[PDB]
Amino acid sequence: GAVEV
Amino acid sequence: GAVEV
Amino acid sequence: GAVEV
Amino acid sequence: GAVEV
Amino acid sequence: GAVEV
Amino acid sequence: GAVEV
Amino acid sequence: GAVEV
Amino acid sequence: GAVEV
Amino acid sequence: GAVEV
Amino acid sequence: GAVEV
Amino acid sequence: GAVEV
Amino acid sequence: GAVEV
Amino acid sequence: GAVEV
Amino acid sequence: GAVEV
Amino acid sequence: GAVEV
Amino acid sequence: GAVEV
Amino acid sequence: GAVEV
Amino acid sequence: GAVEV
Amino acid sequence: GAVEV
Amino acid sequence: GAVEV
Amino acid sequence: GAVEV
Amino acid sequence: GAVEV
Amino acid sequence: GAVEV
Amino acid sequence: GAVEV
Amino acid sequence: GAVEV
Amino acid sequence: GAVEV
Amino acid sequence: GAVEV
Amino acid sequence: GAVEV
Amino acid sequence: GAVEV
Amino acid sequence: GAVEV
Amino acid sequence: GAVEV
Amino acid sequence: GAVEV
Amino acid sequence: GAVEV
Amino acid sequence: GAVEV
Amino acid sequence: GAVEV
Amino acid sequence: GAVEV
Amino acid sequence: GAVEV
Amino acid sequence: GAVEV
Amino acid sequence: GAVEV
Amino acid sequence: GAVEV
Amino acid sequence: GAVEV
Amino acid sequence: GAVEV
Ligand SMILES: *C(=O)Cc1ccc(-c2ccc(-c3ccc(CC(*)=O)cc3)s2)cc1
Ligand SMILES: *C(=O)Cc1ccc(-c2ccc(-c3ccc(CC(*)=O)cc3)s2)cc1
Ligand SMILES: *C(=O)Cc1ccc(-c2ccc(-c3ccc(CC(*)=O)cc3)s2)cc1
Ligand SMILES: *C(=O)Cc1ccc(-c2ccc(-c3ccc(CC(*)=O)cc3)s2)cc1
Ligand SMILES: *C(=O)Cc1ccc(-c2ccc(-c3ccc(CC(*)=O)cc3)s2)cc1
Ligand SMILES: *C(=O)Cc1ccc(-c2ccc(-c3ccc(CC(*)=O)cc3)s2)cc1
Ligand SMILES: *C(=O)Cc1ccc(-c2ccc(-c3ccc(CC(*)=O)cc3)s2)cc1
Ligand SMILES: *C(=O)Cc1ccc(-c2ccc(-c3ccc(CC(*)=O)cc3)s2)cc1
Ligand SMILES: *C(=O)Cc1ccc(-c2ccc(-c3ccc(CC(*)=O)cc3)s2)cc1
Ligand SMILES: *C(=O)Cc1ccc(-c2ccc(-c3ccc(CC(*)=O)cc3)s2)cc1
Ligand SMILES: *C(=O)Cc1ccc(-c2ccc(-c3ccc(CC(*)=O)cc3)s2)cc1
Ligand SMILES: *C(=O)Cc1ccc(-c2ccc(-c3ccc(CC(*)=O)cc3)s2)cc1
Ligand SMILES: *C(=O)Cc1ccc(-c2ccc(-c3ccc(CC(*)=O)cc3)s2)cc1
Ligand SMILES: *C(=O)Cc1ccc(-c2ccc(-c3ccc(CC(*)=O)cc3)s2)cc1
Ligand SMILES: *C(=O)Cc1ccc(-c2ccc(-c3ccc(CC(*)=O)cc3)s2)cc1
Ligand SMILES: *C(=O)Cc1ccc(-c2ccc(-c3ccc(CC(*)=O)cc3)s2)cc1
Ligand SMILES: *C(=O)Cc1ccc(-c2ccc(-c3ccc(CC(*)=O)cc3)s2)cc1
Ligand SMILES: *C(=O)Cc1ccc(-c2ccc(-c3ccc(CC(*)=O)cc3)s2)cc1
Ligand SMILES: *C(=O)Cc1ccc(-c2ccc(-c3ccc(CC(*)=O)cc3)s2)cc1
Ligand SMILES: *C(=O)Cc1ccc(-c2ccc(-c3ccc(CC(*)=O)cc3)s2)cc1
Ligand SMILES: *C(=O)Cc1ccc(-c2ccc(-c3ccc(CC(*)=O)cc3)s2)cc1
Ligand SMILES: *C(=O)Cc1ccc(-c2ccc(-c3ccc(CC(*)=O)cc3)s2)cc1
Ligand SMILES: *C(=O)Cc1ccc(-c2ccc(-c3ccc(CC(*)=O)cc3)s2)cc1
Ligand SMILES: *C(=O)Cc1ccc(-c2ccc(-c3ccc(CC(*)=O)cc3)s2)cc1
Ligand SMILES: *C(=O)Cc1ccc(-c2ccc(-c3ccc(CC(*)=O)cc3)s2)cc1
Ligand SMILES: *C(=O)Cc1ccc(-c2ccc(-c3ccc(CC(*)=O)cc3)s2)cc1
Ligand SMILES: *C(=O)Cc1ccc(-c2ccc(-c3ccc(CC(*)=O)cc3)s2)cc1
Repeated sequence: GAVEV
Repeated sequence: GAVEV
Repeated sequence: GAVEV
Repeated sequence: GAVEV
Repeated sequence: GAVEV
Repeated sequence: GAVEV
Repeated sequence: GAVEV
Repeated sequence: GAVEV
Repeated sequence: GAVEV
Repeated sequence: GAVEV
Repeated sequence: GAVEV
Repeated sequence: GAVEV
Repeated sequence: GAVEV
Repeated sequence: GAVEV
Repeated sequence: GAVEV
Repeated sequence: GAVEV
Repeated sequence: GAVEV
Repeated sequence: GAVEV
Repeated sequence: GAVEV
Repeated sequence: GAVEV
Repeated sequence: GAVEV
Repeated sequence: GAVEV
Repeated sequence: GAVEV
Repeated sequence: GAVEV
Repeated sequence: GAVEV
Repeated sequence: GAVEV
Repeated sequence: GAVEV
Repeated sequence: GAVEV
Repeated sequence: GAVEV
Repeated sequence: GAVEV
Repeated sequence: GAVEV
Repeated sequence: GAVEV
Repeated sequence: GAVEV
Repeated sequence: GAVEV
Repeated sequence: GAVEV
Repeated sequence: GAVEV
Repeated sequence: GAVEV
Repeated sequence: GAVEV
Repeated sequence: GAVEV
Repeated sequence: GAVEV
Repeated sequence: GAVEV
Repeated sequence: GAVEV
């Protein structure tokens, strides 16, 4: 539950 | 979750 | 969740 | 959740 | 939730 | 979140 | 959130 | 939130 | 919130 | 998150 | 239920 | 997350 | 339920 | 439930 | 995560 | 999970 | 998991 | 549940 | 796991 | 559940 | 569950 | 017709 | 017709 | 028709 | 038609 | 439809 | 429809 | 659709 | 579809 | 449809 | 589809 | 469809 | 038609 | 599909 | 479809 | 499919 | 049609 | 399909 | 498929 | 059709 | 399909 | 398949 672009 | 399109 | 389109 | 279009 | 169009 | 199309 | 189209 | 079209 | 079109 | 198409 | 842009 | 197409 | 852009 | 871009 | 196509 | 498309 | 497409 | 690009 | 496509 | 690119 | 490129 | 966003 | 995003 | 993103 | 991303 | 995208 | 996008 | 572009 | 581009 | 993408 | 590009 | 991608 | 990514 | 490119 | 990719 | 490229 | 990635 | 890849 | 390249 | 990657 | 790869 | 390359 973590996407940092 | 983390969904990026 | 996190949804980005 | 978080929805971004 | 958070909806942004 | 759910996205239909 | 839900998005239909 | 829900968005229909 | 709901948005119909 | 789920994305349908 | 959080979207900050 | 799940993505259908 | 978190999207920060 | 986290997407930071 | 699962991706269908 | 983390889904990026 | 971590899915990147 | 982690993708950082 | 870690899936990269 | 970790992909860092 | 680890791919770093 | 079409839908944008 | 088409859908964008 | 088509879907983008 | 087609799907992109 | 014809899509010029 | 023809879409010029 | 038919685009005469 | 048919594009006359 | 014809897609010019 | 048929593209006359 | 013809896809020019 | 086709799917990209 | 048929591309006349 | 014909795909020009 | 048939590409006339 | 085809799938890319 | 014909794929030009 | 048939490519006329 | 084909699959790439 | 014919694949030109 | 048949490539006329
Ligand atoms: C009880 O109160 C303690 C406790 C511990 C953990 C949880 C969680 C439920 C779901 C979690 C989670 C969501 C997303 C992500 C990032 C993407 O996968 C990680 C973990 S933690 C609830 C209660
Ligand atoms: C009691 O407090 C223990 C507990 C732990 C976790 C949960 C959850 C229920 C649903 C969860 C969830 C929903 C969506 C997402 C977004 C993408 O995956 C993550 C986690 S955690 C309930 C009770
Ligand atoms: C009691 O307090 C334990 C508990 C823990 C979690 C929950 C949840 C119910 C629904 C949840 C949820 C909904 C949407 C999202 C957005 C994307 O996933 C995340 C989590 S948590 C209820 C009771
Ligand atoms: C009692 O207090 C425990 C508890 C915990 C959570 C809930 C929830 C019910 C609905 C929730 C929710 C709705 C929408 C969103 C937006 C996107 O997901 C998130 C969470 S939490 C009720 C009782
Ligand atoms: C009692 O107090 C425990 C409890 C907890 C949560 C709720 C909720 C009912 C509806 C909720 C909700 C509605 C809309 C949104 C917006 C997007 O999701 C979020 C949460 S919380 C009731 C009782
Ligand atoms: C009882 O009184 C304690 C309690 C705890 C939590 C809740 C909640 C219900 C819904 C919640 C929620 C809505 C939106 C978001 C952001 C987007 O998902 C997060 C949590 S908290 C009610 C009562
Ligand atoms: C009881 O009162 C304690 C408690 C704990 C947690 C909750 C929650 C329900 C839903 C939650 C949630 C919503 C959105 C997000 C971000 C996107 O997924 C995270 C968590 S917390 C309610 C009561
Ligand atoms: C009880 O009150 C303790 C407790 C612990 C955890 C939760 C949660 C439910 C859902 C959670 C969650 C939502 C989104 C994310 C980010 C994306 O996946 C992580 C965790 S925490 C509720 C109550
Ligand atoms: C009690 O607190 C122990 C516990 C631990 C974990 C959970 C979870 C339920 C759902 C989870 C989850 C949902 C979505 C994602 C996003 C991608 O995978 C990650 C994790 S954790 C509940 C209770
Ligand atoms: C109790 O607290 C022990 C425990 C440990 C782990 C879990 C989990 C349930 C679901 C998990 C998970 C979901 C999605 C992903 C994303 C990709 O894989 C990772 C992990 S952990 C529940 C209870
Ligand atoms: C109790 O705390 C011991 C324990 C240990 C591990 C787990 C897990 C459940 C699911 C796991 C997992 C899901 C997805 C991925 C992504 C790719 O593989 C990794 C690990 S760990 C539960 C309880
Ligand atoms: C109990 O509370 C202790 C405990 C220990 C470990 C876990 C985990 C469940 C799933 C985990 C996990 C998810 C993703 C990854 C990266 C990709 O595979 C590694 C581990 S840890 C829960 C509770
Ligand atoms: C109990 O709380 C101690 C404990 C120890 C280990 C775990 C794990 C479950 C899954 C793990 C894992 C996920 C991904 C990777 C990288 C790719 O394979 C390594 C390990 S650790 C949970 C609880
Ligand atoms: C029984 O199947 C009746 C039937 C047949 C075909 C259809 C169609 C719905 C949408 C179609 C379409 C839209 C756009 C394009 C390309 C753009 O011009 C091709 C086809 S055919 C509905 C009911
Ligand atoms: C039985 O299926 C009756 C029937 C057949 C076709 C349709 C259609 C609905 C929408 C159509 C369409 C819209 C746009 C385009 C491209 C733009 O000009 C092609 C087709 S056909 C409805 C009922
Ligand atoms: C029963 O299935 C007979 C039948 C056949 C085809 C259709 C069509 C639906 C949409 C069509 C279309 C619209 C536009 C264009 C070019 C763009 O302007 C091509 C095709 S044909 C309905 C019923
Ligand atoms: C029963 O299946 C008979 C039948 C055959 C074909 C169709 C069609 C649906 C959509 C068609 C189409 C639309 C546009 C174009 C070029 C673009 O403008 C080609 C084909 S044919 C319906 C019923
Ligand atoms: C029985 O199967 C009736 C039938 C046959 C065919 C279809 C179609 C729906 C959509 C079609 C289509 C759209 C676009 C294109 C390329 C763009 O022009 C080709 C075909 S055919 C529906 C019902
Ligand atoms: C029963 O299966 C008979 C049948 C055969 C073929 C079809 C078709 C559906 C879509 C078709 C198509 C649309 C566009 C193009 C070129 C692009 O514009 C080629 C083919 S044919 C339906 C029923
Ligand atoms: C029984 O199978 C009826 C039938 C036959 C064929 C189809 C089709 C649906 C979509 C088709 C298609 C779309 C695009 C293209 C290339 C682009 O023009 C080829 C075929 S055929 C539906 C029902
Ligand atoms: C029963 O299976 C008879 C049958 C045979 C073939 C088809 C077709 C579905 C899609 C077709 C197609 C569309 C476009 C093109 C070139 C591109 O525009 C070639 C083939 S044929 C349906 C039923
Ligand atoms: C029984 O099998 C009826 C039938 C036969 C064939 C099909 C097809 C669905 C999609 C097809 C297709 C699409 C694209 C291409 C290349 C691009 O033009 C070739 C074939 S045939 C459906 C039902
Ligand atoms: C029963 O199996 C009879 C039959 C035979 C062949 C087919 C076909 C499905 C798709 C076909 C196709 C589409 C496009 C092209 C060239 C590209 O445009 C070649 C073949 S034939 C369906 C039923
Ligand atoms: C019984 O098997 C009916 C049948 C026969 C053949 C098919 C096909 C589905 C897709 C096909 C195809 C697509 C593309 C290409 C190359 C590109 O043009 C060749 C074949 S044939 C479905 C049902
Ligand atoms: C029963 O098995 C009879 C039969 C035989 C062959 C087929 C075919 C499926 C796909 C075919 C094909 C499509 C395209 C091309 C050239 C490219 O455009 C060659 C072959 S034939 C279906 C049923
Ligand atoms: C019984 O077996 C019916 C049958 C026969 C053949 C097929 C086929 C599915 C896909 C085929 C194919 C696609 C591409 C190519 C080369 C490109 O043009 C050759 C064959 S044949 C399905 C059902
Ligand atoms: C029963 O087995 C009869 C039969 C025989 C052969 C086939 C075929 C499936 C795919 C074929 C094919 C497609 C394309 C090409 C050249 C490329 O475009 C050659 C062969 S034949 C199905 C059923």
